[PDB]
Amino acid sequence: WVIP
Amino acid sequence: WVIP
Amino acid sequence: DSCIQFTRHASDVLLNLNRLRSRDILTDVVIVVSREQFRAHKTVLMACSGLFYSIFTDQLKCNLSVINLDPEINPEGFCILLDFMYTSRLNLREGNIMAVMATAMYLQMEHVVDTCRKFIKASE
Amino acid sequence: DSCIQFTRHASDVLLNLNRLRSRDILTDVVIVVSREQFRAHKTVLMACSGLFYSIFTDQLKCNLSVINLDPEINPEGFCILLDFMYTSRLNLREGNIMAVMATAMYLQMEHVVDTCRKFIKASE
Ligand SMILES: O=C1Cc2cc(Nc3ncncc3Cl)ccc2N1
Ligand SMILES: O=C1Cc2cc(Nc3ncncc3Cl)ccc2N1
Ligand SMILES: [Cl-]
Ligand SMILES: [Cl-]
Repeated sequence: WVIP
Repeated sequence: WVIP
Repeated sequence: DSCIQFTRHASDVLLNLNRLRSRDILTDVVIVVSREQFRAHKTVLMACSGLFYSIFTDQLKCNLSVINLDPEINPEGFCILLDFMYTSRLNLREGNIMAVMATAMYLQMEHVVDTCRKFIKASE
Repeated sequence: DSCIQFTRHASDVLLNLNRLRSRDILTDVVIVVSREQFRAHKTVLMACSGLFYSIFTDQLKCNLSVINLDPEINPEGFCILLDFMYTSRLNLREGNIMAVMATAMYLQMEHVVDTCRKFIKASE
């Protein structure tokens, strides 16, 4: 999971 | 395009 | 093999599937949640959820145009997860995390269940 | 928004759509090419091809279970492109590049047409  |  | 690969292809496909969903094009099922209705593509639901995979591979249920979810399922949690299926983006907030995790467990969306568990553990 | 994003989601969705294609699950159309038949999902074809997008948004053609391609289309070129749609992998070779580019132009798959043009220009 990432900060888009 | 890339070499997978 | 000796194939070449277009890096953005999968993301572009999903973006186009979401555009078809937005315009209600070729949607073939209605998911009913606490009298809130969500139109979708069976194949996208199956590709994202262990529950929908099991439902639409069943010889009788594969032909249903309406699927009713368990009354304990929250429509907002479902809506957030449906958006995630079609975009890879999860709108996870303090106010919805419990409903989102419960819905992801029911839908069998293991990666979502994993990030919810981690976000809850960080707040304790 | 304040969304989080699962990097591998789009690729995992496409991988699952290809598994449904392999097992012939929920395929809703047959594409006929020079008497060679290919089963697929209309939504995936639309998401990948300007031609299929135009075909399945047509009020009469959206309901067809069989689509016949132009007789000049090569079945191997189509097969390579269908595999690309479901995998992001293109089996481009000296022996098939001309058929693949001609098929991609007809199907309106702009990124494939682009890499074929570049590979042809490098060999001249
Ligand atoms: O967490 C998850 C996400 C998910 C998706 C599916 N889908 C498929 N699996 C295998 N072949 C085809 C399909 Cl469509 C099954 C189980 C789970 N569990
Ligand atoms: O090269 C290409 C690839 C491609 C895909 C599509 N598909 C869609 N476009 C927009 N909204 C939904 C869909 Cl399904 C249309 C044109 C082209 N041209
Ligand atoms: Cl997931
Ligand atoms: Cl393309």
